[PDB]
Amino acid sequence: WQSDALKWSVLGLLGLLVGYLVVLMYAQGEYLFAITTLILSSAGLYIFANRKAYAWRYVYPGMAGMGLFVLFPLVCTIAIAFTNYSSTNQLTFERAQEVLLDRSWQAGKTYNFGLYPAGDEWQLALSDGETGKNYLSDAFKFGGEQKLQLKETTAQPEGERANLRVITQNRQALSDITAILPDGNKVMMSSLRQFSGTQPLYTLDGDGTLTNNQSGVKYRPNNQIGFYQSINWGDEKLSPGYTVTTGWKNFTRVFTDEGIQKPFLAIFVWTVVFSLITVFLTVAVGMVLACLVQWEALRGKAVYRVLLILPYAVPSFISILIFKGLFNQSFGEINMMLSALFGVKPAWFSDPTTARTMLIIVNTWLGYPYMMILCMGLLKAIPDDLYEASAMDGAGPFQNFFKITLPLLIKPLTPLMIASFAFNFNNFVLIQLLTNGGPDRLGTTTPAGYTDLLVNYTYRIAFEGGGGQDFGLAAAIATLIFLLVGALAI
Amino acid sequence: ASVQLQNVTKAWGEVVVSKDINLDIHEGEFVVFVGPSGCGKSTLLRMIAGLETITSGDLFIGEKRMNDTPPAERGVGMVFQSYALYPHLSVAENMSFGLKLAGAKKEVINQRVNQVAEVLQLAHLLDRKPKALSGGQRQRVAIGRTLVAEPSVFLLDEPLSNLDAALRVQMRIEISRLHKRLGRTMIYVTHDQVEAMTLADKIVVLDAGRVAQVGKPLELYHYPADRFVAGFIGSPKMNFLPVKVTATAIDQVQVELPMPNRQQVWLPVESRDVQVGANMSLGIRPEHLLPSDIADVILEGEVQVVEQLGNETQIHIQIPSIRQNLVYRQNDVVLVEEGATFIGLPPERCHLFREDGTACRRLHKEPGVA
Amino acid sequence: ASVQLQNVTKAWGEVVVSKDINLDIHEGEFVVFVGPSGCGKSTLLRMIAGLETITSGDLFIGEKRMNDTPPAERGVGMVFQSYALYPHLSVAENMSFGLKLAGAKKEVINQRVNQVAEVLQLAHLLDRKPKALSGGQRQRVAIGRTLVAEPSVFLLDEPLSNLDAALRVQMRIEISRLHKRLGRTMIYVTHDQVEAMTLADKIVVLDAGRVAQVGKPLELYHYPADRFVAGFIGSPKMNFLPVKVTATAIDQVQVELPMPNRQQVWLPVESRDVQVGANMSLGIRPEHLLPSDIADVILEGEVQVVEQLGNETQIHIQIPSIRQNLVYRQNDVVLVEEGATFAIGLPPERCHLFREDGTACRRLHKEPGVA
Amino acid sequence: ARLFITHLLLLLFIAAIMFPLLMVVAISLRQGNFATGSLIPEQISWDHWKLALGFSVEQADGRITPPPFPVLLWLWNSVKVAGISAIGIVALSTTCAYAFARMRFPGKATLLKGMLIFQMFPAVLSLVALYALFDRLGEYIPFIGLNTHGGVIFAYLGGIALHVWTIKGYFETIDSSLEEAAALDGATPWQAFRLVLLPLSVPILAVVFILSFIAAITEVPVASLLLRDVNSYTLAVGMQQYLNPQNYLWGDFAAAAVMSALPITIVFLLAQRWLVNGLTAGGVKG
Amino acid sequence: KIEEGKLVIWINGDKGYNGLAEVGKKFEKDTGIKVTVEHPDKLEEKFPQVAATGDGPDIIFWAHDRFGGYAQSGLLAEITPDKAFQDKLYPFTWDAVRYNGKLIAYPIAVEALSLIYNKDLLPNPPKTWEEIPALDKELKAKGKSALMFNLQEPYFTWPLIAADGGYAFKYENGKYDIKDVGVDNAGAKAGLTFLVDLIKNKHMNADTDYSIAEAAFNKGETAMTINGPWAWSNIDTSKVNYGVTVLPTFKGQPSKPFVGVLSAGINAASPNKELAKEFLENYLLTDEGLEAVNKDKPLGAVALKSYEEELAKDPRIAATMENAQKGEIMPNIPQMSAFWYAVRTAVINAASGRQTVDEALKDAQTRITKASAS
Ligand SMILES: CCCCCC/C=C/CCCCCCCCCC(=O)O[C@H](COC(=O)CCCCCCCCCCCCCCC)COP(=O)(O)OC[C@@H](O)CO
Ligand SMILES: Nc1ncnc2c1ncn2[C@@H]1O[C@H](COP(=O)(O)OP(=O)(O)NP(=O)(O)O)[C@@H](O)[C@H]1O
Ligand SMILES: Nc1ncnc2c1ncn2[C@@H]1O[C@H](COP(=O)(O)OP(=O)(O)NP(=O)(O)O)[C@@H](O)[C@H]1O
Ligand SMILES: OC[C@H]1O[C@H](O[C@H]2[C@H](O)[C@@H](O)[C@@H](O)O[C@@H]2CO)[C@H](O)[C@@H](O)[C@@H]1O
Ligand SMILES: [Mg+2]
Ligand SMILES: [Mg+2]
Repeated sequence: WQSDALKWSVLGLLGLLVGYLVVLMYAQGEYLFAITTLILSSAGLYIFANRKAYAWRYVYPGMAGMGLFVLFPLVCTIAIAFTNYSSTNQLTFERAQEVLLDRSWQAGKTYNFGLYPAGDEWQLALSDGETGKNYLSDAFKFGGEQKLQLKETTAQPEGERANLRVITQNRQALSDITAILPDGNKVMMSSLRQFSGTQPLYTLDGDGTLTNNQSGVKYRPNNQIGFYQSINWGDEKLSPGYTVTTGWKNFTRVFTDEGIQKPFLAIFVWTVVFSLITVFLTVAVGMVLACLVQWEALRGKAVYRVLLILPYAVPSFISILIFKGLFNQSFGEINMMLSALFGVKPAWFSDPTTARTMLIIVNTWLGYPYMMILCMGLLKAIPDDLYEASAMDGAGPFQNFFKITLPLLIKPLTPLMIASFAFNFNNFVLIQLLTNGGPDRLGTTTPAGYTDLLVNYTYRIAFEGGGGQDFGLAAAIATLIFLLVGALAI
Repeated sequence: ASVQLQNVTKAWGEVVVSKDINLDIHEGEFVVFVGPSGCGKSTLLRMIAGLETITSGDLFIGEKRMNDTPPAERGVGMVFQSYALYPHLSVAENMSFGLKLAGAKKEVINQRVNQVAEVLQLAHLLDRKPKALSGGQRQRVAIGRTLVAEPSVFLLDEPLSNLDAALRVQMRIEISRLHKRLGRTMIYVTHDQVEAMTLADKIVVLDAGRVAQVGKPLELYHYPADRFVAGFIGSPKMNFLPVKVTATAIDQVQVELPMPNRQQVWLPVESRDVQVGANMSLGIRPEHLLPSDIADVILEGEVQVVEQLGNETQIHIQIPSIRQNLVYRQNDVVLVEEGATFIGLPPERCHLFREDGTACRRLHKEPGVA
Repeated sequence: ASVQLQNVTKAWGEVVVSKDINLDIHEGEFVVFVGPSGCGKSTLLRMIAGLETITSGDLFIGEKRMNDTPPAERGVGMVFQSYALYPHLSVAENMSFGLKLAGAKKEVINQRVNQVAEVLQLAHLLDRKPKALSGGQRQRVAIGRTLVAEPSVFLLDEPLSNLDAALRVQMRIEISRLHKRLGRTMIYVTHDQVEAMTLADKIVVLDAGRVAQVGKPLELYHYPADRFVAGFIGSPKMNFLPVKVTATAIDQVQVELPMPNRQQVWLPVESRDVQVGANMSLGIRPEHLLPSDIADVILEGEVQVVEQLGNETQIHIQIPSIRQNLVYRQNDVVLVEEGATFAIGLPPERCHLFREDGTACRRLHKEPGVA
Repeated sequence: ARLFITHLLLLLFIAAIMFPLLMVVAISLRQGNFATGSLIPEQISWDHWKLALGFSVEQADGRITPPPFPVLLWLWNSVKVAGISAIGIVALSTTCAYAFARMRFPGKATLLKGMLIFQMFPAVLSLVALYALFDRLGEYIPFIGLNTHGGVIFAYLGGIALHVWTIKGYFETIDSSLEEAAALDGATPWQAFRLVLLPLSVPILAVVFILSFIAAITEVPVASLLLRDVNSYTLAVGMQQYLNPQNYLWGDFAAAAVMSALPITIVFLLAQRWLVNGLTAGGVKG
Repeated sequence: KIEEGKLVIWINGDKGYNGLAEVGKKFEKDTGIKVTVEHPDKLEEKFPQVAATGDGPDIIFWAHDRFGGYAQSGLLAEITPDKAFQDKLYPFTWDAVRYNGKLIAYPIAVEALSLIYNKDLLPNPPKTWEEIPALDKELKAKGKSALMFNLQEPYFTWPLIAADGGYAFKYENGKYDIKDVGVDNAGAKAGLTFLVDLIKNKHMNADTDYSIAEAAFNKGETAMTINGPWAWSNIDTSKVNYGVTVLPTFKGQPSKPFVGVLSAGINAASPNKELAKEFLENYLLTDEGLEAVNKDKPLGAVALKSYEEELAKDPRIAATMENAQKGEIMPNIPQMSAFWYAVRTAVINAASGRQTVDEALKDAQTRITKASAS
């Protein structure tokens, strides 16, 4: 048996890292990461410290995983919902400021340059293409910020022209050189081939105002919309915009816009029904198949078993697109079979109800194996002597299913059916790949389809709908549809 | 329905649990199976039920071969040894489950559940789940479930085992009542010797998978066909003493007791296949041993164990030359202590068994047997 | 170790199954609990073992208060009424599980598992899982698992109930000899009368959650303290006849039998709280009734039921002016017909007497085997 | 009679559900890249399968085209990521479910509900938070940072809430007298968990393994976000290379899709030995 | 932080990335600067996320239309090639890479739909859309069809719709006007009415998608289809005697397919902008650099005049360039996302008979203009 002092040695070494890592995170600038690591580690060390928190030893590791990869992404999405974070306003203020101060304008001329060895030193040559004039500096050495007087020359430099390698190796020192032409114009390296009168488009003042060096227009940060705006405001705004807090703006945009509210009730009804029918058909098929495939009188059950789960073995992406091909109204093997047999060609994409029916069929095909696998395990919890008892009471298969099997499975299967409802409530992928939400609901100013779920219609407004990618709005709606799906699962 | 087993054999791989079983249970007959723990009683019951497969041989129920017939189609009900109650259903729902399947007559079902629940003394427990019950209450739910359904063949597997003695008596009478009213076949497994003797028309004694004997209760008590049956029917067990055959006559056998006095006694048993000088086993029941003052053949030893049962005293006596203690039953409280010198041996009540275990047929006619 | 229950009560909401029970179980004592199916015997065992909470009152084991002590730390092993065998483990693995959990040597494990398996006649079944066993074999595995563990306090809940008679006798001898060798406290629950009389130092009779009586085997048999105990200890049941009190002495009670002839008999029974004219219950055991030829008090009636048991004959007799049949035990095979007139003797000194409230008028006849 | 009708109705159901999958197979054996055509391709080609198995293909004009991607290495990466993360999910879920089913602690019912509810939140912006987390995590612990299998595995371990409920529910079907007998035998809550409860709950552990393995084999977004090196790709991530804005390499994608089904099939088959009836039989009378 | 002193490049996996890496090895040989080429999945989604924090590749290769969004986000450096360099590429490709009147990427390749035909079934391709119905008549008698292309996606049907006067957003003089949408006007109505009439006269079927159109043409069931350069290698393995030509005209006005310009953008956070400029201008955009990429996986038409003229010897490439020069530059503004869904829905509604041509486009424009205003 391991020593009692070793428990304090294991907790001591683990308590050594917490502190050596925490204070290390406090440096550079990782405060959010330092607070989370401390509260979580302390919780763990205390749980394993005292015997009274024994039950929490079984729960802690799993809750830490859920906190880090489920809750942390949950809180971020909600936090983003209070901001204008989007394609238009994607940068932080610091980064947006850095981008603008990096911008430049061409204030003067552009000159092709060459570098020529003058012993151990160098000479810079500039060529002016518009006047046919050439310029040559005195001998100089690389290193640090320096200025070079150039003299107009009709001659050639003595050294052989330096290749692209020498220019690249020495590019830092070369970019620190300010070259001055005889006319008085200033010129600096702007490429590996040229020097030019390129200058910064803006200058920072100190109080906060950026001023344009070409036009003279002054700009100030407008933290309400997340843009630098001209100046007490003008009308011109500068891209890139930056992320700023907007409060309830994203939330009220859903609760004010009548455009996006018109089809809400009709869409909500569909998504609720689509999810309920899926869960019902997938559980029903899943359970019946699981019962059959453990039935001892079924001679080939071990083969049937594997074949039945294969729709779940292949990634659903390719399968959904094949169903798209299968369900095609004119071509596709389903309606080509239905024309040869019954003499009918259902409007799988045109008619709303037939489209809704196709979606249910495909979702059942995709969904039943999940439920079948669940039921396969859950069935093993039912003791065999209960079926021995029911046989002695004269029960057959149908009586067994409804009197013993189903009543005993419904309780463990309830939370799984509820989670499946919530999953299918937000089944974005299946709708977008198969139907696009089609067919179209005529009249909808903010475009809505008949098979559109609340997830499809809404994300079309945030990510499509000609306003870039509105992450803040997308997050706020995600928060609203979470509150709705949590309210239904009551 | 009648129940016939013809050469029924059961093997779990190469462990033979039932061996060439032949039984003819007539319609409305009350048959009890008895035998040592693990001899094959439940297995037999479950082969009849269809809960277990038959390796070879044939089972008939009501003139139809049942080997391949699904258990629910056989017209049987069973009180399981381990009860097998439905845990998600109450007592009432457990008891009415068969009838709800057969044709839910709501009023008829309630009448029968209550009548059966009253007799089993479960009437105050009808809303209970099985987990909220005692062990013997659960047993009675198992009984009630079967008795409510009224199957054509009743199978009961040690159904009174966890009931107090007074309630056990009441149950015996109620099962007897039901058997005479319904006139249906009942196959009953028990370890209780009193249940076996009082309930059965017929008793089957099973020995490690074989039928050792079949007969009326008093037929097995007075005339056991072998050493095994003699030691199994009747508790405390028959005493067995090693003896040597000294002389054989027409209607009797003479045997020498092993004790230093070498007493010889004529026993009224059949002489067929009896050799002079053969080692035999003499049988005598504790109840049949006589007080020393009455008998001619006296047997003496040291008291080893005294058991005061109140109604009687059971005295374990170690006889010199006899390896096994002799057990003696005397009425009332007999104040004897260990280490004390202490019976009579009646020749007409002695059994005699050959080396192979088979009995020499008793010729003394006992009361109770036709 | 010793076990003490002080005012122990158990309730399932409103259903009370243990009412202020007081029991004193000394070190090395073999105590047997008896009582009707559903009276609270297992409940008590499960409260001792720590598998059930104690509503109020105090449980002591080895003089220590154990109410809130975890099951593992109680020094208690139990043979469960439902067996509770580990279904995924073999017989050997079941019986050796506790020693595996502890720091027991492999050799000691294999030693005692083998020896216990031999006396339980399970040695040929060591590699079997519980599902491949008969009900009685399973029961013996349950017993064996506890015997191998040898706890301070043995709890056994109806452990012989599914074993044949011959084997029941053998296990009974084994438990008894284990009790004498180890000298440990054993609490044994049984419905079998033979087991209770032969194994107990002391018997506890439970009645609907209450302790009805505590005493030595013969003490309960000869001197039951009330009508319940009288009718519970001894099977077939004591017969009960309604009588009227005609006279009293400190030393005896004169009662009138209910028959038309109204025969009167003096019983050697206490007259404390016995009034002339009161309606009492006379008790007489089937074994204690006499053949008619050697009796002063004669009871005559019609034979209703005859039960042939081989060793004995039990005759049920209906007597005029008595509702319940009288049961009579007779040695050997007695061939009596149903309907036949039958007479038996009623011996004054072996008669019990119970007041209206059910309490026994203490018997004063000295019976052998009781101090 | 019931056997005959079951076999026939099962076969037709099998035929109907297998049809879309045989079309996938057909796409993988069809020359060039075509999403539609006959069930048996009019022009069969082994090239898509040759390239996925590491063989070099000899094209029309004599040129030998080497396999562009290590498809088998991707498959091995998928098996490692899916296998280790399924083990981790079973480990975290069972221990968690044991406390929730057998132990008492404040707010037990609240946290259970919360677990289920918080996992139901739509993961629309989850990738941004995850990238920030693993970028930060990588500078301290390298083996679970960006561009590591460790990191991908670590990220899947949060999806346990449903498995906790599933295993909890199974735990509650097992008669409580077995763990009572264990506790009296001297077992700790850990020993009773490991030596009594887990061997009897083996069918639900198989289910949780199977479902976690499948989810991980088919997972695209998180693994694509975390993994950079081609040699570290899982198959689901690797096969995305066949998908372009205007056309798909359907043949190669289909071959990859069939391959990814193989470890799933093998895991499903191996799990059958744990998916058994009668585990609790003979234990408790009742 | 992007590492200084090297070049990390992102390009899609269907481009010649091994060829691009060879150009990188030449660059490295001449400069000492290592070039790493990567082809991550969803690189167009990954770039915005990594570039916002000041990370990601130095250079991104993708269709120009996404670069307008990137530039707006502040993720791309303004490129400054001189007049002499700009004249090396076709003038119209420079229009594809503008934002706020500033150049934000180098044009590499040019992508547009063309008319593809079976030489055995049709030696002489039609020059007009009006010639189709008559051409379908004579082929239907021989158990074939004339034209089968993707009718489900607006990208494939736009060439005809944009012919008479249809346009996505007006390109006035370097900048797009958001309120000026041309899907409602008489030009678009004329183009769609003709498409719907082909459907109504059973010359084409409404639920014909990409996969069906391609399969029918590769098996010789349809004389012609409308597809891009990406589809050529599939037709090669079919061994169908095929040709690629200019798209048919409608009402005297050429088809106007959308034009995709594979462009190379420089990350605004890169400390290697000058290295990236040199690699792009003087290594990749040479005859030798584009050849190395083309030899690995064909680019189709290219923006570099000198190399295109060498590639234009292949009639397929010449036709691609001709269609792109007569085509419409796919607008790089975020407003285009509303366009794609609205027009898709509109064509579906008119083709299936769910709406009239007039009303489908009327509600299409309404949805686009109200998405650009709010
Ligand atoms: C819409 C769903 C359609 C399902 C399509 C599935 C496709 C497969 C085609 C097969 C069609 C079934 C035909 C019936 C065949 C006879 C069944 C049979 O004879 O086989 C039975 C199988 O059970 C059984 O599914 C019993 C049969 C089930 C009862 C029939 C009711 C089905 C309707 C579903 C209702 C679900 C309730 C809603 C819950 C969400 C055998 O079981 P038992 O012997 O009792 O027990 C065996 C062991 O457990 C005992 O140890
Ligand atoms: N969980 C429960 N809730 C309510 N009542 C219960 C519960 N468990 C047991 N009982 C009742 O409590 C009483 C005592 O139970 P128990 O202690 O098992 O009796 P017992 O004396 O062991 N009978 P037996 O085992 O049949 O000889 C019975 O009447 C049960 O019905
Ligand atoms: N699956 C099995 N494999 C091998 N042997 C078995 C199996 N099931 C039962 N047995 C054995 O078969 C014999 C008969 O079992 P069973 O019929 O249950 O006995 P029983 O007579 O009912 N005994 P009991 O219930 O204790 O009075 C026993 O010795 C068992 O050990
Ligand atoms: O219900 C239809 C749905 O089923 C499957 O989705 C599973 C998913 O794979 C599991 O990981 C879990 O989250 O539950 C889901 C079911 O509720 C299919 O994968 C999916 O395609 C289908 O739409
Ligand atoms: Mg049995
Ligand atoms: Mg009990």
